[PDB]
Amino acid sequence: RDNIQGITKPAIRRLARRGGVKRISGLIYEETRGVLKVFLENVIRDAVTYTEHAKRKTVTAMDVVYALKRQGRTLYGFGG
Amino acid sequence: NIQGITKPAIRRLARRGGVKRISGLIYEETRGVLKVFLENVIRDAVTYTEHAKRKTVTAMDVVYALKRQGRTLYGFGG
Amino acid sequence: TRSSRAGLQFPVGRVHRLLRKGNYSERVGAGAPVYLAAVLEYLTAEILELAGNAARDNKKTRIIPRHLQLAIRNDEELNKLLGRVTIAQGGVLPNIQAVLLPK
Amino acid sequence: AKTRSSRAGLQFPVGRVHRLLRKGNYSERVGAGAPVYLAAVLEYLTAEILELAGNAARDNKKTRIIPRHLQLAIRNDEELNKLLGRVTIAQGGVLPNIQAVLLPK
Amino acid sequence: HRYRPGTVALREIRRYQKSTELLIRKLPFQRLVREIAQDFKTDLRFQSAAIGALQEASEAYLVGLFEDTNLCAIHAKRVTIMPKDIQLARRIRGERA
Amino acid sequence: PHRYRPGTVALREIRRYQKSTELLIRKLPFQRLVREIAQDFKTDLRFQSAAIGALQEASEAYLVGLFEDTNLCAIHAKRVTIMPKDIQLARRIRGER
Amino acid sequence: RSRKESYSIYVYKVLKQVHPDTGISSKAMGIMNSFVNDIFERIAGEASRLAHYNKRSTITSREIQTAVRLLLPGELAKHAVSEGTKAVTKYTSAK
Amino acid sequence: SRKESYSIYVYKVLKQVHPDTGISSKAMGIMNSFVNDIFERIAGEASRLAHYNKRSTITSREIQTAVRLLLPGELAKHAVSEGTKAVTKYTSA
DNA sequence: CCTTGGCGGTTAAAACGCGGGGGACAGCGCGTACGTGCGTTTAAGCGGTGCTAGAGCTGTCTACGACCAATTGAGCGGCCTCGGCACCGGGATTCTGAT
DNA sequence: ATCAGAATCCCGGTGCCGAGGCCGCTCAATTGGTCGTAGACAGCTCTAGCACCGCTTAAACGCACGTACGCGCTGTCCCCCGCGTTTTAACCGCCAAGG
Repeated sequence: RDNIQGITKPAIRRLARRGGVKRISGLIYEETRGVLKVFLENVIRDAVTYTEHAKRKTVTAMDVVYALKRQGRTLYGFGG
Repeated sequence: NIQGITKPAIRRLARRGGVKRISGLIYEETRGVLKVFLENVIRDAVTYTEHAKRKTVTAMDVVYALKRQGRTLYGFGG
Repeated sequence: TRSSRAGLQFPVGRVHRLLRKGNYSERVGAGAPVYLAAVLEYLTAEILELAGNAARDNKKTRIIPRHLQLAIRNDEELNKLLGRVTIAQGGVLPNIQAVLLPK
Repeated sequence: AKTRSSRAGLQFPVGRVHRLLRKGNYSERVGAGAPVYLAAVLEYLTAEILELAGNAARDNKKTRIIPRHLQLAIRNDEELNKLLGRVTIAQGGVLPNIQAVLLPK
Repeated sequence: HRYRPGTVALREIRRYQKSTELLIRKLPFQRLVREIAQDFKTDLRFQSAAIGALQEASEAYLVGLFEDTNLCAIHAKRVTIMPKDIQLARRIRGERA
Repeated sequence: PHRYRPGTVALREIRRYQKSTELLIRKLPFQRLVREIAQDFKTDLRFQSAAIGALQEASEAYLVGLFEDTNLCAIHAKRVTIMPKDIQLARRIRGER
Repeated sequence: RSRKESYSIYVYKVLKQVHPDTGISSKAMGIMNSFVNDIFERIAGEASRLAHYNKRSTITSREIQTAVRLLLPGELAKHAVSEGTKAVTKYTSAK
Repeated sequence: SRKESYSIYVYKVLKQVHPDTGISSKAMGIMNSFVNDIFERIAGEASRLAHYNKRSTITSREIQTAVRLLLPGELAKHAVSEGTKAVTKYTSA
């Protein structure tokens, strides 16, 4: 419950500073939380898809990598 | 050469694209971006044609080259 | 044929040939191209449905590809799938930015 | 020379490439010089990246190459940025990048 | 007599969001494409179908580019485009590295 | 032990974080967010930890790319105060919805 | 004189089912043929990667099902799973 | 198990480029994912060309024009030179 | 069989002159939206303690696919006729600007 | 508003030209039998995930407070948008040749 606010205001501030943002408004935060939510929706839909077709009750990192390969946002480093 | 791309045709493309009023240097910027994109496409097309060992650019080389761009086009049987 | 043995309009044999001459795996299962034929026919059914409504829009009987383009772009999910594929003779939607409208 | 690696004088083993190309569903038959050509191209690309990796480890005077060095080495090239732009490496970070109007006048 | 500005412009936006016939006409665009291709191999013959496909692809790609350009130029509180809008949009789409 | 004008802390955080490497969003709230969205599609999952770290990596990548495009839109609009219509323009022009 | 193929008659019969008082241009038929070829290659590639990431090579209809739910947007894929499962049952219960 | 990787091969590459430079485990994993990515890209593009001219086998020429397709100009030219040199050296010897 | 290419005639497309007016830009007020600290509060996380779904390996066995050989009936090349539609002229409407 | 008046839609006409109906035929999909091997499945084992606990400690918080950039308003100035005019080349149509 309410784990979208587990994304803290200083976390959005920190990711703004790493990306290069200087002046952060107050209306940005929940829009950022919503975009993060939609992204995680599509990704975990594909992850559960590959998990169910594995016929295994555990989600692996390899499945996450393969789903990201299905996106176009390919992640190296963790195998596959 | 490049100047078959007339000013009012670029204006018509701005009309269909949704643009009301046009500056001046849009013309040169459009010619530059147009030239870059056509260079990439024709290089992939003639690479397909040179693997086909033939002298004439097919439609199919164009279609699969735009497939390679992630810019898939229908209508021409690919 | 096997087509009316599942009651469709798309063949099973041609698709079963294409799954071997595409080298998409080693072997091809029994009913999987039937499944694929059903999927394809449902897709083109929805497409030609909205295409027919687009034909009703400009009051024509034979489908012109502008009607195809508008029917693809109007639906949300059909603009999601076929958004990265432009279509020859397609055009775009009737689109006017309201912030450009004169007073 | 017994091994085809020695017959090619390269280091990426052409035989393991050949085994993966047989179980690859790519054509019916696989030639005998194509995995040689492919292993040469892969060796050239790995050298092309590890060169900039060595330069990145040398710019910070660090011995073991870390993935930060890898990310900086990828973004410092222009052609390797044009290739791998839709690729995102873990542990990377980004370029040290500051815009124009952000610095205090 | 004379109209006001925006009458003719938006009227032709209406008049040109309906016909999908090509606007960059055939022969100068053809001479341009042969000029571009000339520096890849000498004296290559052309089908008409490849020329038609690249003509369609060119006009469609510039339609999409102009859409993102005009959305930038309105979003930065202006009405008329300028080439740094195109630079901004192409920087967004990841063509310029 | 002093206070200066607003902006020095900003550039100091930019330098400190472009020097830094690792995660900005912490682990456990991100884990519980993933489990919240994950249970709503299938009941009673079990997870590899590296999978969740990969999710975190992709999330940070996507947000950093969105912020880079947002800041480019802002600096284009002659503003430094970003507003949510900048993110509107950004996720319009990337076309990812 | 190579005997080339298309999909004109099958899609044309589908059109005559759902819209009997409706014609079609042949250009649109080429468009739809390209469309079906695209959909077919995408489903083939997803079935391919399913076969690779499962360490098997026997393509059942279940792999095609999970590829259908991947590639297509949600509710349309739900109806697609309905159509596919119905066709599987009607083809395998009878002969 | 016998999960085969590309570890010692890129170790030999690094010893024959920067001969006194170490490297980490996860960086080697990044290199492994890199080689598998480029391998799948070139093999898939070669299979596409095999179907696009209806030629059911693979020679080196498809690989040559495939790396012409993927990489842009200068790196492609160097890779073509490297591949032709290694192929000719494997050919005559 | 399809691509180039030479020539003649044209009308529409573009180039160019031109004026004015309205949009971009500067400046500035201002003031309220938000960076910065600071104690004040929150809770992450790091290390221990067990538990046991379930991932994964091993064997098996058979049940489904790869393929061999005849076949046949739809699909495909070709050929016609039509009626749907681009376009021609009229009238009516529907916008917008001078007023 | 208020009307004059171009711009555009819209309605009957038309002929003509691709869409579709139809004929002749052929080869690919069908049927069916035979082999073989992959995978579904049952059982094992032991690994990692999970839930939970103690303590801590570094990090998030509300708000006071200054302050600076966002934004509204006004003024400027010349850049395009639009229209009359002159030039001009893309296109249509034909007609070979030759690769």
